[PDB]
Amino acid sequence: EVQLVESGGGLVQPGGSLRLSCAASGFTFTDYTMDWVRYAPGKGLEWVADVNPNSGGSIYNQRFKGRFTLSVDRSKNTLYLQMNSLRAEDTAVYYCARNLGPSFYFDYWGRGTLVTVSSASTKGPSVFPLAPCGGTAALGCLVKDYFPEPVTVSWNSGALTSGVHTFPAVLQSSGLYSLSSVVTVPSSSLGTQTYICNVNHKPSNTKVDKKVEP
Amino acid sequence: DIQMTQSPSSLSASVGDRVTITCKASQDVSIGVAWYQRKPGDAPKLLIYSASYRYTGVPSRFSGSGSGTDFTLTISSLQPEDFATYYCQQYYIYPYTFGQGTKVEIKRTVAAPSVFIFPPSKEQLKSGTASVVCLLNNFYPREAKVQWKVDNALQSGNSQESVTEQDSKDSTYSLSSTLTLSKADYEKHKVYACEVTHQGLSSPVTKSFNRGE
Repeated sequence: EVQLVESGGGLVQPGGSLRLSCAASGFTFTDYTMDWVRYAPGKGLEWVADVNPNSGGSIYNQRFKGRFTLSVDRSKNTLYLQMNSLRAEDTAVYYCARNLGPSFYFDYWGRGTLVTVSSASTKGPSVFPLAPCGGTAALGCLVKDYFPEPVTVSWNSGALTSGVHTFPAVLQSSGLYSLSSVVTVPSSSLGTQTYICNVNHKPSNTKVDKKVEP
Repeated sequence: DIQMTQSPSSLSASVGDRVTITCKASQDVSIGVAWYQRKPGDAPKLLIYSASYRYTGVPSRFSGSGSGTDFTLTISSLQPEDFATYYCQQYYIYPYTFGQGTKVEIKRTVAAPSVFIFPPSKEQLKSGTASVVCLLNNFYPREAKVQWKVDNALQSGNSQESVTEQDSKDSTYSLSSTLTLSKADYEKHKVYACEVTHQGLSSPVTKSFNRGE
């Protein structure tokens, strides 16, 4: 199974440096070219750079030349993207990708790591239950005032997935994010089954398991 | 740099329709064009390479055609799971540029929202703030209005709404409207309500609660 695991992403102040890494597994590392591609809403997709794991030779997009350095460690099956002098314009999800030969189309992509370039500080969310005072009933969780993005929400440790609606985060006036996670369940289960939402905001290491009681 | 211009920027089509997305190159690229599918919160998936060659495991409905400067991606029979942003990419000339993308939305039958209201929690009230949430579940089309009332008085500038991406299975949208008030403002009133207007509803719907019940 081919997998490209990215790390080193997160919040960085403007003018700051970040080093992204991509652990490659499930294939012969030195047999394919490795790349970094970035995504930003409204801006679309942009090829950043490529490195040949066999030689160590790397080619950069003229916008990122000098500013970013792409190295590799064959013994560790990891490629590194040193990103220097980061600006707000650099805020994007950075993807690790694989290609073969002179054809730069990418068959395998990593999960993507979000890089947030901001002067603001890390703030964990406050987690509050959403419970009511027919056949179907709704219950949820309010994940309020956190920075930076993202947050993950699961219900009953990942057992409950159907009818789950985790709303996109809304940026508030304060510069802090806020979101809601809801779930539609049968009304008869409210008194016989326990509903717990599990919230994880990795930047602040806040892991909350809130029980929702009607 | 070679520009890759996609047309249209967005489109809507019913399940089973033939969808046609075009890509224009600023100069000749022969058949060095790839197509990708990017679903929300997911990494782009490779669909087509060499302008017409379909990648392994890609459904038969997806097909590419064209050479030189004019390229097309076709979905023979649109499915509810095909909701995504599609990108063309020229890959034989550096810096192997991608098109802006085309957001494919699914047209479906009108579906009325199931509306729910949530009072601020006891845990939140000890923090000096109060959030009242109004949920509009699984509806079509995307257009819906949510009005807030406190002690039968219309609210303005103190609510924020969030809409989920089109559901990959039933092609419906969900909305949440959060009314934010101070603990003081919440403790000085009793009736809290949200009025929902949507095409699937014959007349507006109201959900409400009385603080201290």
